[PDB]
Amino acid sequence: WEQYRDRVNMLQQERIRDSPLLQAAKENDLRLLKILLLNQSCDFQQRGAVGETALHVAALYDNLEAATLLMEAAPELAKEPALCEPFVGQTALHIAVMNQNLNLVRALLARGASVSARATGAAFRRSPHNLIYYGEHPLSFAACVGSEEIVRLLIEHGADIRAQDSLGNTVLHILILQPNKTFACQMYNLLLSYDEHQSLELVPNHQGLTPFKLAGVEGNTVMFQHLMQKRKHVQWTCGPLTSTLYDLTEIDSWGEELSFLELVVSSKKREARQILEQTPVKELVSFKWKKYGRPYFCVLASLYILYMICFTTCCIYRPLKLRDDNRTDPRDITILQQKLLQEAYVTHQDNIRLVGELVTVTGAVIILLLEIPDIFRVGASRYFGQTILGGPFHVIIITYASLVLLTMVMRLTNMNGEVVPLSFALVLGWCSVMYFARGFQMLGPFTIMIQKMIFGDLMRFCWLMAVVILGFASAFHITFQTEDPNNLGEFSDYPTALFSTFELFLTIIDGPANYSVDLPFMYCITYAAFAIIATLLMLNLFIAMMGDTHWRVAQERDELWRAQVVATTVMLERKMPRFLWPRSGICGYEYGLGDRWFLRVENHHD
Amino acid sequence: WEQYRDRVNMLQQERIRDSPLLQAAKENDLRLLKILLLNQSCDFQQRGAVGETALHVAALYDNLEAATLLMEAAPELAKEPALCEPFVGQTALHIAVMNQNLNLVRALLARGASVSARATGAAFRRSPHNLIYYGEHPLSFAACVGSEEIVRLLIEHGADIRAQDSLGNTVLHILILQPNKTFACQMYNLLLSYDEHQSLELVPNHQGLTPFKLAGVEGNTVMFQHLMQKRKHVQWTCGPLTSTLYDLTEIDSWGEELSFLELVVSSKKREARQILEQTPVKELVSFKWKKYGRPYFCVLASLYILYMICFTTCCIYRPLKLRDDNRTDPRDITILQQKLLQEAYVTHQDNIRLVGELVTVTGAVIILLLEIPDIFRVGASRYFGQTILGGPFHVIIITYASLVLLTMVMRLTNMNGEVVPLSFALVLGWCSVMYFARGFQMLGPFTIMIQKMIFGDLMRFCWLMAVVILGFASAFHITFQTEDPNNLGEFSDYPTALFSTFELFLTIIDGPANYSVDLPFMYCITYAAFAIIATLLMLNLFIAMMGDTHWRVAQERDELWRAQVVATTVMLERKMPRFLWPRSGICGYEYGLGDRWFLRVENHHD
Repeated sequence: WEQYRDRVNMLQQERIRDSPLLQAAKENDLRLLKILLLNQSCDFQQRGAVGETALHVAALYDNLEAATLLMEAAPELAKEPALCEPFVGQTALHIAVMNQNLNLVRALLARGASVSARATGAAFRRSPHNLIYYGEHPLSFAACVGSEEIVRLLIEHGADIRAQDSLGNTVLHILILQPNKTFACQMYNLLLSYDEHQSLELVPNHQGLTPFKLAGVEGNTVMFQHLMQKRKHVQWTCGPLTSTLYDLTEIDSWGEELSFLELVVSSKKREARQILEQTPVKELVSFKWKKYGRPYFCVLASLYILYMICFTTCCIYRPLKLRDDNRTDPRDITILQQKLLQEAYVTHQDNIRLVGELVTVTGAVIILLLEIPDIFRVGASRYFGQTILGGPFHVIIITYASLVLLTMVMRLTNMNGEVVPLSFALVLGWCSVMYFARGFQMLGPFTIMIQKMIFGDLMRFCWLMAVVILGFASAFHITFQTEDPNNLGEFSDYPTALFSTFELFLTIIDGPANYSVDLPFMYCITYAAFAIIATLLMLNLFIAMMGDTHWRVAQERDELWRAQVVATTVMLERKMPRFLWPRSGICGYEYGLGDRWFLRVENHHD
Repeated sequence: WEQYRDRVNMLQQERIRDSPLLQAAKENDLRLLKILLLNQSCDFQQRGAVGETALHVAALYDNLEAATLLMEAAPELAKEPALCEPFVGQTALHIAVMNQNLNLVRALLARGASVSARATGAAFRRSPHNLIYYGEHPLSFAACVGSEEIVRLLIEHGADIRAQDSLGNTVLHILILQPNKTFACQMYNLLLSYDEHQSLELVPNHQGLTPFKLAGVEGNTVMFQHLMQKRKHVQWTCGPLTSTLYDLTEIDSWGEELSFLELVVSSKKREARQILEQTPVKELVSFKWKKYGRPYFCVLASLYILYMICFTTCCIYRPLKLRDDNRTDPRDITILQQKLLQEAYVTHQDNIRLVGELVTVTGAVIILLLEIPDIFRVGASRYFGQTILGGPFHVIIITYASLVLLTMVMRLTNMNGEVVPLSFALVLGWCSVMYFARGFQMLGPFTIMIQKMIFGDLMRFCWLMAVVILGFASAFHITFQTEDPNNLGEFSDYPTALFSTFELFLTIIDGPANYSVDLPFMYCITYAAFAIIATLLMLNLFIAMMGDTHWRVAQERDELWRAQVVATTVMLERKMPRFLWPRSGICGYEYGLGDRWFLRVENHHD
């Protein structure tokens, strides 16, 4: 791993030391270099640790004067990479580019060094083990570092721009994957000035990504809005206002399957949501939402509520049966029992329950007939993790459907215990209405920070509560096991004492007391310590920790709410049949423009 | 709508393209223009999409050199607006003003273009569909944009300043309705220098608004205090202090009905409250309040409290009657009943109740005899929405009066159920005392932010509570319907279980337990989840959301409290007879000034 990378770099620094020819290279001891060049029997194709030549050493330590004499030593040395593992294709041209010495690059080009040298090393790959990704070809090394004349010399001496590598990246691909510099935009415009016609913009990678969609999914918006200015068009300027229009053929990608906008919203980096505030893209989603999205979304929520109330009233009128067995037992309350199947359907009230049950059991299966093909499309963790896409809301409803399917099988076998799996689905179905709270302005931003705060702090409080409840519960169970439970019904055995301490921790039950009789001695001294450590420190610090997290993450939840309505917007028009979805934008075919779609916008300024 | 405005602007840009004469106009292809002007059979009164001429195109695209030759083409083209819908009166003078080209305006005036061209288009109106309102006449277009020599040329060649339009606005009206510029004040002083005598300041609009009241209701206080400096008068300066006085005839408007101050406080924009902190207006309302308003307001509140306690003690001694019917029913408590009318008045204690009831029923009608004429004066939403004017306080008291009138009709018919409408009026009458809490310093600012916070967050919490209570209440009702309600009186049927879960959500009732008998199994596991999701997450996040809203809106509620005492001040002296309201200010008729009223103020500075 990293340690293996350490050991080889330690190993190289003694191969550079033992050879005096190689040592005088890095030390610029050109007198001894003249002495060894006066010698003939000295080998010149010597190697260090990793396939080395002296030219790599001279390029690393920037002693060009020795590198001059190394050409008349052997001119063939400039046409050779290394041979060992991490630097398997690296030539001295790459080091000369990365050290910015125009004269030495000119001298290497004078010896006819191969411009198209392909260097695919271990360090030359996008990796968290690595720190720097500069592409693969020396054009990429020239463009990333910000030189301008060296790439002119390369284009002068070949250097085909349409050059692919591992992962199928281009020069314009790797220019996007950089920290922000003005030099990146300048070199982008410079290379676009040289290459002209197909176009370079159409080629994807091995992942199938155009550079426009690459810049979209990464989110260098400075490059993005500069790139779109080649496609804008002003209309007319008069007074302080200005009419203009944009092309949206590249933005929509209607005929394709992988749309641009869905690819943007299905990202992993945090900065990808920031690109949505650009002006030609914000107006499209706003015009789409405020015309079609809100009415199409407000309607079916009422249908879902109408489904849930019918499910609830089906769950109410459950067939019961009087208990035939005599109970005859203290600490026992059994008065009813479950009716069998063959007695369950006689009345007209029974006949109502058939169509009550049938609507629920047919609403169960359409949940699985809606998103199970969406499971195999995107990744599994790429379907559950995204809070923007509504992560846990999709996983709770499929469990609701699984439970309501399981109880129908349970009814057919006359299996007892019907109530127990039914109650989980009953409590989760009304929690499932929370998904529809997104499309409301006053309610939407509120219901996501609670989801944040559960996985932020509820476990933190929960582990600490569970470790502190146990010894107190054990102590209260020990200190009453010589007593009558008829007078103190709490703390009778261990498991109900555990629940009693849990209820008393949350200040729900009152403190137990029987003033007619006597109490044990140390109960009074062990209870007050639990009281002052539980009610005064735990919940109050929980409130105090909640208050700061609400205050500091108040800004991100504001922008994050409008960041997820567009996911619902692109989701709804993806699954509904598009005769209810006419095309947004202007069809310019009625004006002789031809097969392109546009959006008009004006802007007052100054 | 907006899309209709899109389609016409798209349509115009092909009519400009198809005509080569019109295309060479916008492209300044003056060689082909010389070719077509050498032609005679080519039409010169050609039209584009919307009543167009080539001069509009030349003025839009600022190619004056073609517009020179267009005059010798046809000089009559400079005297023609368009004919279609949105630009129905627009002439090239307006575009020439809005593009600021003095030579082209001079050339159009050389052809005798009509200065008083009236352009009333669709876009030329105050509308949220529009973005820019620049008045109607070319004087307004000159004044809004900030030119100075062009309006001198217009006044040189006519351009009557007293010019009305749609909505009856003047130049000084539309200068107020602008974003803040020093140029607005400069052009205001410039036009005031030209026009001098009646005066221009006296004319209203069709709404009946002087420009002074317009600037008051809008609140460009930079223009306001600059405008009042023409009416101030310094008295004497000696040392670091300075005596002066102001005229208040325009501010008071005593003889009129629509007063300036009430028109200011009955606004809709948020910035209109800011004008109250100006120095000649703050001293007037402070001198008025601290002398007359507070004593006149503190007195009748005690009378209202004395009314309410008499109403309460009338509600206590209600005529009862022993129940004649034998109850004989478990789960039933009926021991008293209602006395009839003919038995209700025999005693002297009954005789006290007549004059107890009569004061209440005559205090009922004077509420309707106080503000029902104020309903038809201002708008209905303009009477209920303003929290400054006390919105819901007026609507609760009229319901109180309606209920106390309805119960008197109910008593005359011996109708049962008298207590039920009585209790609503009983609980609302003591809530109605909250209106009088405005005039106290330590109490006033506190009682308005609660009104803010109800409609801010109580509904947000209420929807979320109502959606989460239902499934838990249904689950607790299902899990006990095989049991004895004699041992657990909660959760017997559905509707009392719904209320029991509501009380247990607010931690009012303790958790139910009967240690002598056994519990169902899954009750213990379903209760703790509701406990940790209800008592630990809902109310605590409600507190945390309350704490930030109290902190961030703490500043606006401070200034807003003194913003509403002046509404009470102008309200009280509007309805009381003015022999208890002598005139504020100084009557300068005793000093030979003559029929004007003044206020003295001094100012220490430096």
